Amino acid sequence: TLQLWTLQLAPKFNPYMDDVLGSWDKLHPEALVRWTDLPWGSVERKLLAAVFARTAPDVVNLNPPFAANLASKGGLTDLTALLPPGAEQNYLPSVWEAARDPEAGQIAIPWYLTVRLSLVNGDLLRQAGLSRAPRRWDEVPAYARSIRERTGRYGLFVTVVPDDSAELLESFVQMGVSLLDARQRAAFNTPAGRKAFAFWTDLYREGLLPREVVSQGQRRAIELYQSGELALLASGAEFLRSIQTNAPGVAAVTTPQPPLTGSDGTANVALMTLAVPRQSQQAGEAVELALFLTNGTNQARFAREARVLPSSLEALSAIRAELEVEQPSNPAEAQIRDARLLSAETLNTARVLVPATPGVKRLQSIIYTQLQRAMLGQISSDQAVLEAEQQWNRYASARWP
Ligand SMILES: [Zn+2]
Ligand SMILES: [Zn+2]
Repeated sequence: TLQLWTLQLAPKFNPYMDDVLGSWDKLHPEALVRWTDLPWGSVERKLLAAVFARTAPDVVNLNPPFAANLASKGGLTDLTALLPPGAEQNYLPSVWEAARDPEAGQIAIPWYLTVRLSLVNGDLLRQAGLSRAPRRWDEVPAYARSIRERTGRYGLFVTVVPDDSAELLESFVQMGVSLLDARQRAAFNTPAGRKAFAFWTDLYREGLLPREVVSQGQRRAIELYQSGELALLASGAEFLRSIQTNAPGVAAVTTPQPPLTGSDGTANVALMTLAVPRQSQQAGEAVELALFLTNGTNQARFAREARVLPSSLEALSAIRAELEVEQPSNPAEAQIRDARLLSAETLNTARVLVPATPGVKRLQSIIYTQLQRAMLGQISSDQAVLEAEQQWNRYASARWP
């Protein structure tokens, strides 16, 4: 009677669903969960089948910028009225607020989150003559020079594909660029924004970035790092554990380090939420399922198995204490432990730089497109800024007259 969709969920996290949905099913025999999985490659296939059956999920996972986009078309329920009293106080406030669309309300409930680190290939680093690894975007151009010229490998990968990861968009925010103002108008036509556009335009033209950044998404950065062809990757403990079995030695060479952060030192948080579509006649039961999946006990389980961080304050403090007591023996276990502590301790100064803001996902595709043209030599960086501003304000003028 309850439809649960997990969108683009790694198949490694599958045995957990059977363990939690097992708990829910014995706890609620009269409201069993029909789990539908939509991993990469079968998303279009599955969604379209659901369109042709006029069926929708009661609970589904989304990232904040994506939820706000779907909330703009009236597809998500505002949960503030369906929540029991005291629920919001179980979650990290900064994270709970990030799942709040300023124009639609609480459209989702926080689930797990990940503070991605800088996984540094210490081998390529020494091949280039370096001892430290960069920690502020200012230090990146020179680092990218050393790696590329003195070792023939690329120093970093950040996609510029309009519809993929926002890591690049996040870097703008870290470098002090404000994307939208109060009236939902463009706010990046500023000295800080022109520096950001040029920063990436220059890195690509200079040849210090892989040519594929404009044609392939962040999944190629993971392929390149596994191949020993990338010096730095933005990820964390769970991926690091996959390397220890797939392509080890690249793991024996990797060391987790604090993430590339702006001059204000705030790293990024990647938030996964749960939302309840408005076309649901069990919205109250759906919210009960979402609050169950995201309670302290289940979050603490998941944070361990998936090596992520929970949004529950209770589970968070439990994970921390479970790490401060951890005393590993293998140097691999200490590598994984070192990464989870880094993300945990970095969480204090970390924020969701791209929250559930309406139009921001659309703005991302506008910025990446004109940025592509800039780094491909068609236009300038200062010209890409203006063209992106004009093109966005043209849209905002009709969406928010
Ligand atoms: Zn509200
Ligand atoms: Zn991607």
